[PDB]
Amino acid sequence: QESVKEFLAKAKEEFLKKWESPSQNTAQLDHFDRIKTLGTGSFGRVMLVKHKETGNHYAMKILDKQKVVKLKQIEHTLNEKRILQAVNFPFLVKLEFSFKDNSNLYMVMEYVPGGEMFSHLRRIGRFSEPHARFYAAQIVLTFEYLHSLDLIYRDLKPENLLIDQQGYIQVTDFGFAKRVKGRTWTLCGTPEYLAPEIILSKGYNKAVDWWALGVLIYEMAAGYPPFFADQPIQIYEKIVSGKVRFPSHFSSDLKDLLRNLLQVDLTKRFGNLKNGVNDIKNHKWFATTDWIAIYQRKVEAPFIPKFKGPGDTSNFDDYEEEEIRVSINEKCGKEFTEF
Amino acid sequence: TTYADFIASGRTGRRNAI
Ligand SMILES: [Mg+2]
Repeated sequence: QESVKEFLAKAKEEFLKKWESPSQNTAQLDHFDRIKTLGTGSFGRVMLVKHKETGNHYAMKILDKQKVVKLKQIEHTLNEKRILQAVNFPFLVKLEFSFKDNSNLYMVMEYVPGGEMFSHLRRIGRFSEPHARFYAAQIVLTFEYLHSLDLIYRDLKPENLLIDQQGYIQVTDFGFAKRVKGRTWTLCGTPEYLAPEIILSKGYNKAVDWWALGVLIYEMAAGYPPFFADQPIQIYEKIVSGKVRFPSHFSSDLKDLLRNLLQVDLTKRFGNLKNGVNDIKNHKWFATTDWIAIYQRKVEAPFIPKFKGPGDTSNFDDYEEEEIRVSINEKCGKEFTEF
Repeated sequence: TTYADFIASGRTGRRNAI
């Protein structure tokens, strides 16, 4: 059968064609009815919308161009759109349209209706190890895919992981994703998830994604992250210390995996050794994982989100709504020419 | 317990980036 190497080479050829010739301007605002805000962020909001012609529901991410410029996130936002329109993997959210107007940037994605992993995790407290493992396996495959394309993701957390109608993961928010063949230096990410080499202002590489997977698995299985404190500086001190405490309920296999992902020396960290991702896939904690079956989405999920029809948003918190205003003057046109 | 210390902390809601 096809080898993993051949699979990934075909994925790269597919990605590169879209990476070098990105799609642009494939819809406009009055193609959609805006329904409800699904989530918010630094530069705008994500809204449930209905496409008028098809009746399909989508999730429309709206970014205020002037705010992006002010917070010095122009290149990151160009990264986000250029990468998201070029990737294709079962656990990555599908971009359907993108466009811009005088005031805003718009990325219209497939609507993932089961809510954030964050919401479910906080509510239930913690996931069982089989439950955490099912989600972790999807992240492992997704990072295998992204890294083979020279992409670093850099914003793994339950707030950016959505549950679909099958109970599988959809990764969203490519705001810090970047295509890089060497090391990179940007201080970005979420405090609890930062690898030590980010904090220490070293160059860093895709090994920070495997560190963040360690944080995610720990948080999923424990119900709290391995390093937390009210002040981020105190979080950073714990991260660089090289000390992790584990709940007594963690299996010995889980602790061993986590010691190797939450390894402060990036040169000894799993995912960053000679065998790459296979040191993670072959680890005892994943011994029951059928990696091909996960990729094919044939495994029964630990739970299916409740759904009461199309356009149901009950798996999402409510947010204060704010009407879109589009200025009569084009803002920051040159900065976002390639969007 | 560590769980109680987390739930009493200021970091249990949605977390912003740096
Ligand atoms: Mg986000």
